[PDB]
Amino acid sequence: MAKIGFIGTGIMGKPMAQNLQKAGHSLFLSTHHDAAPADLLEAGAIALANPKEVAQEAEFIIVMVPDTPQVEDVLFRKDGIAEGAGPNKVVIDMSSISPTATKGFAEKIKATGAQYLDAPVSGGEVGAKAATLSIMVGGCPNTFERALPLFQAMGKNITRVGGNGDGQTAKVANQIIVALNIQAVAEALLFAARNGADPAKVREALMGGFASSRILEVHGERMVKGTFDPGFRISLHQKDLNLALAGARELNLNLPNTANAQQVFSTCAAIGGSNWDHSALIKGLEHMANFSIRDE
Amino acid sequence: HMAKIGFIGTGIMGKPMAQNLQKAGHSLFLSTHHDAAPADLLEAGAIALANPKEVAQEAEFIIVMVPDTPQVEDVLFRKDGIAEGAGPNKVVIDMSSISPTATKGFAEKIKATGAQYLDAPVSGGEVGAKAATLSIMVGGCPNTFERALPLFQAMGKNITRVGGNGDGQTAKVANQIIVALNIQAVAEALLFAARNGADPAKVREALMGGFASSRILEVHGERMVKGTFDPGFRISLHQKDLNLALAGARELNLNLPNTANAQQVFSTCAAIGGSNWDHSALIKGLEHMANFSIRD
Amino acid sequence: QHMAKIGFIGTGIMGKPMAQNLQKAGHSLFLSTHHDAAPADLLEAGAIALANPKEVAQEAEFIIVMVPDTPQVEDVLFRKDGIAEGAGPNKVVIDMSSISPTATKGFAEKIKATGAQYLDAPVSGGEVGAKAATLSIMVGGCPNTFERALPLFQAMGKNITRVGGNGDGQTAKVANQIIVALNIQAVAEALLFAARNGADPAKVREALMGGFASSRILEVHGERMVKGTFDPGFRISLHQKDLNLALAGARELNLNLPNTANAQQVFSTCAAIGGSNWDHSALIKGLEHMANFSIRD
Amino acid sequence: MAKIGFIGTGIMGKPMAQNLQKAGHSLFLSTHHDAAPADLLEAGAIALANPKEVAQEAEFIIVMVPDTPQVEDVLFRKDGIAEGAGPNKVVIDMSSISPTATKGFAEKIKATGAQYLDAPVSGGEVGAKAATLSIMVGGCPNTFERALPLFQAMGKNITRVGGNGDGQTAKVANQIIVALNIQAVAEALLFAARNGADPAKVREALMGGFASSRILEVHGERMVKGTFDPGFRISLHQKDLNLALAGARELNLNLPNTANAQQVFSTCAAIGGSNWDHSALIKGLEHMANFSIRDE
Repeated sequence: MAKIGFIGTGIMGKPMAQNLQKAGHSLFLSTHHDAAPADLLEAGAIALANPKEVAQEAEFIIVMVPDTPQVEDVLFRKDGIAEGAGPNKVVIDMSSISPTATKGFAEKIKATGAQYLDAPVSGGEVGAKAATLSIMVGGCPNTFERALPLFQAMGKNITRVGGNGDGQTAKVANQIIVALNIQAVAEALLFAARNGADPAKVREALMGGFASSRILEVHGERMVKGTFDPGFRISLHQKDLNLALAGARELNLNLPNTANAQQVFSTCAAIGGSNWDHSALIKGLEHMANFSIRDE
Repeated sequence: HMAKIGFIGTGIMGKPMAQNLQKAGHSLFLSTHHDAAPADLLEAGAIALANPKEVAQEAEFIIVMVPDTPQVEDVLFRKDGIAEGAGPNKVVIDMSSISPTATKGFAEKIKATGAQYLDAPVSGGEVGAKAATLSIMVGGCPNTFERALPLFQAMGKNITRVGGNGDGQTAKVANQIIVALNIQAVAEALLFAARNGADPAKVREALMGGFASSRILEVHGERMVKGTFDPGFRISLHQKDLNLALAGARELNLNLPNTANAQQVFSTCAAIGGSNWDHSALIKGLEHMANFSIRD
Repeated sequence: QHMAKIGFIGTGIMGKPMAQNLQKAGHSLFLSTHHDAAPADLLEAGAIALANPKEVAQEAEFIIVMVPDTPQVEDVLFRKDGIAEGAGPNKVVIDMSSISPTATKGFAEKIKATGAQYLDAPVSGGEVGAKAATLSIMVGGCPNTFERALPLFQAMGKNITRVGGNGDGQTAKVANQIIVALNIQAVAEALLFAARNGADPAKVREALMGGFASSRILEVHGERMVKGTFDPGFRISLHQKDLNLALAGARELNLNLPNTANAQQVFSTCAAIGGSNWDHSALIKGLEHMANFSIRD
Repeated sequence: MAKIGFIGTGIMGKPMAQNLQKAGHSLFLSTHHDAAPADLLEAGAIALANPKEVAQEAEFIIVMVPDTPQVEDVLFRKDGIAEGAGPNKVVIDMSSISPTATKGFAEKIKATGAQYLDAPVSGGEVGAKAATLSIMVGGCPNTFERALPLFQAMGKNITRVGGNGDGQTAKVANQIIVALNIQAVAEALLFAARNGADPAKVREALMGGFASSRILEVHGERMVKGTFDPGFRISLHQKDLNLALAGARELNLNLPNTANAQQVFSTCAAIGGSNWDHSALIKGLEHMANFSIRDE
C-alpha cells in the first residue's frame, strides 16, 4: 500500500482514484486549477496547493489529462510534478498523448532522480469505473514492477510494451487499427446494402471467417441497428488519429488509410456527428454515397 | 446415389470439392467440352459427358467453379451450355466469386428455363477446399438453399444464406473488402509502432486483447512480424476481388476511399515483385513507401 | 495544298462536325452505309456513300474512325468488309476515338500487316471544339505518316502534336484527363478551404491566378465553381469513363496513383447526389457535400 | 519615408529589409535572439535590444518568422511587439502561418490600438532579392493602402484578399493548388512513361490545352529533366500542407487529395528528399511504382 497522487480526477480519473483508494492506498489531490471532488476527499484524500506538493508527498504520481499540452503543463509548470519529483518517486502518465513528446518528458523527469512510466489506457468509462481498462506501459521493468499493483486496481489487460514512449506508441497503434477496422466494416456494409443485400445477414455470414473482429461484432451491429449513442466520441478518435498522423509526418511514414479515415471523420463532424460513437463513421460514408444501410 | 451432381470447373478447388462430394456418396457428372476429366474423379465414379448441357440434363444440381464473370456467362449460356440443359427441379449453383450485378442477370435467365439458381461463392482456397472447411455465402430461394444444404455441408463448414440471388456474391465481395482493409490496418499500425521504436511483436501481443483484436491481427499480423509471406492468398487474387468491389462502387455511386487506396498499395507490392506474395505482404508495400522494414 | 480522298467512319456528335470541316478545307468525303444512312448534309456537300468500310478504305487515301468505345473501334477495323479488308500500301488508318493505349498498339500492328499505316489521334475539345476546329489532337505514329496527315488534322484542330509512337497519342489523352480531373480537384479543395475559413472564393481565385497556382482550370473551372455555372461542357460521366481507363492501366502496369484513385471516388459522390450530367467543374459540389458546406450562397 | 521594424532578417527577411532600405525607409532591428546583419547596419539600420523597442520607434513592424508559435512569441512575449505597440502603428505578419492563430493574434494587437495585416509571401530567396514576391493580404482596406508602397518595394503581385486571416487563408489555398498540381503532373507523366510514352512529348502535347498550368510548364520540365535542386523544399511544403490539414480538422473539411499529397511527401522524405524541390514529389510516386520516368 503506497501514497498515490492523481492529477486529473475527471470522467475517467475520479473513478480511477476511487478503485485505487478501494485497494487500500492513500490518494493526494491538487487544487491549483480545479476543486477537489466530494467522493474522494471524504473517502480518504488530501487537498494540496500544487502538483509539486502532491509529488513531494506521494510516491506514485499519476496524470490523466486531455492532450499533450496539458501533460507538459502539469509536469513542468512552476509548482508542477517536476519541482516535487525526486529519487524513489514515480510519475505515471496515464493520458493518451504524443509518443515523441513523451520521450522528452520522461528524460526531464529522470533529471530530478525520479522515474517515469507512460501508461495510456485503451478502455473507456466502461473500464474506468469498472476497473477493467486496458493498460499499455512504457518504461524500465524495475519501475513497472513497482506500479504493476496500482494498474491492477484500475484495469486488467496490462502489458509492458518497451522503454519510455512505447506505451503511447501502442495506444496510438490500437487507435489506428480501431479506426481503420470501423471504416473496413463501414465500406463493406455500404457496398452490401447498395447491392440490395441485408447488412445484418452479411455481418452474420462474415463473422465466421477471416473478416471476424471485435469491431465487426460490436460496431458492425451498431451500424446495422443505428445505435450510435456515444461510448467513444468521433472527436476523441479525431484527436488520436491526429497523434498517428503527426507521428507519421515527423518520422516519414506514408499511411494512406489512416489519412483518409481522418477526412471521413471530418465529414461525420460536418453533419453534426462529433459526439456520435466512432461506429457512426458509416453515416459519413453514407452521406458520401447519398444512401443509408438502414431504412430511415 | 444421394444426389446426381454436375460440376463444371474441376481445378485447384473444384477437384477437391468434387472429390469431397464423391466421399459423401454423390454421383458426379463432368463435361469434357474444353478440359479432360480428372483421373482421381473418374476412378472414384464420375461420369464424363460432352457438354455442360448433357451434365444439366442428367444431374439435379449443377455446380460451376470458374475464375471470373465472363467464364460463368460462357458455361451458362454458350451453345450446349448449362441453360440449354436446365429445367424444372434442376438447381444451377455458381460457386465462382464474380460480379453480384452480373449474377442477378444470370439467375433470371436460369429461372426462365424452369430451373433454380444459387450464387454460393466460397472463401478458403485450396487448403479449405481440400479440408472441406470452406466458408459458403449463399444467395437464392430458401427451399433451394435447404435442398442444396447437405451438398454445401460436404464441401464447407460456415454455410449461410445471405438473401435473394446476388446476395451471396455481394457478401463475398464485402468479405474481401474487410480482409484487405483489416490487413492494411494491422500493417499501418505495425509500421507506425516499429518506426516509433516499439517492438512490433509486443505491440501485436498487447493489442490482441482489446477492441483492435481480429483474426487478421492474429494470423496476418504474425506473418508481418515473422516475415512469412509465402503465397496462401496471392495479392494478384485480392486485386481481382478489390476490382469487383471498385467496379460496383463506380456503377452504384459509392465513395469507398480505403478500398480505392488498398488497390493502389497492392499495385506497389506487384511493382516490387510481389504479385504472388500472400496478402499479408501488403505491409511490404507500405514498408517500401516508408523506406523502413518492421523486421531484420 | 493536296485535296485527299478521305473516308470517315463515325458521323456522330464529334465525327459529323469533324467531317464537315474536312469538306470545308476542300477534301472529298467517303462514308459507309453498312450500319447507318449517310447524313443528308454530308451528301449535299459532296460526300460519296459506299456500302461498307472496305469499299471506303479501297477508295480513300485516309480512313478516319471517330467512334465512342474500344469494341466499336475493333469492329469497324476487322469485321467482314471492314477497314483492314480494304486497307493496303499508301493508305492511312487514323483512329480519332479515345480508347485503350494497349488495345491501340495491337490494332496498329494488324493494320500495318496489310501494308497500310496507322495513326492514333485522340482529340480533346468536345462538340464545340469539333464544330469550331479548335480540337487538340495528340498523335502516335510514324513521323512521315504524321506529316502526310498533318494538313487534315489542321482542318479539324489547333494544338496538334505527335507524341511519337502508336499508342502514345491515346496514352497522352489519358495523361491529359488525369491532369484535368486532378487540377479540377485541386482548385475545388483549395476554394472549399478558403470559403470555409470565411474568405471570398472569388478574391482568393484572383490572388492565386497571378502565380504558381495559375492554370487554365483555375481560370475557367475556378470561375464556374465560384459562379455556380455547372451546365455540361464536359459531363462527369465522361470523366469517370476516362479515369476508369487510367485506373485500369495503373492496375495492369503496377502504378500507385492515389490522387487519380481518389478523384474517381469523389466523382462517384457527385453522381450519387444526381450529378452524372454536370460539368466536371461541379466536382466542388461533391466536396461541398462531403464538408456539408457550399462555397456559394 | 517611413520608420520600419523588421523581426526576422533571414534568407528572405534580409533581402526584403534591404529592399525597403533601398526605397529610402528607416530600418530598426532586434538583437534579442540573433545579431543584426552587418549588411543592414552598414546601410543605416538601427539595432535595438528587443521587438518592444522596435515597435515603440517604427510606424510599421514586419514579422518574418518560420511558424505560428514563433509569430506568437515575437508578438506576445515579454518585451515583444504587442507591449510596445499602439495607435497608428501597423503590425504586418509576412510569415506563412495558421489562419486561425492569425485571427486571434489580430484581435489582441488591435486591442493595443494598433492595426494588423497578415501579408504572407510566395517566392524564394530569388523573388525576395528581386522584389518579385507575391503578397496576399488580410486586413482593413486603409491599413492595406498604407503598407501598399512597402509591399511594392518587396514584391510584384500584391492583392488584398479580405479581412484579417484571409491573407494566410489565401496562402494556404495557394499551397494546396501548388502541391496538388505537382501531384497531378507527376501522376500523369508517370502513367505516360510506364505506357512507353516520352514524358517530354506528353508535356509538350498537354501544354496547349486544358491541362496547361505554370506547374506543367516549370515543374513538369524539372520532372522530365531531373532538375530537383532546391527552389522550394518539400519540408517547407509539408509544413504548409499541415496548415491546410489542421484547418480542415478544425472546420470539418474532407479534402482527400490534400490529405494524400502529405503522405506522398512523407515517402519523398523517407527516401532522403526533404530538401529536394517540391517537383521531386514524382520521385515518391516513382518509388511507389518501382519505376522512374527518366533514363536511370
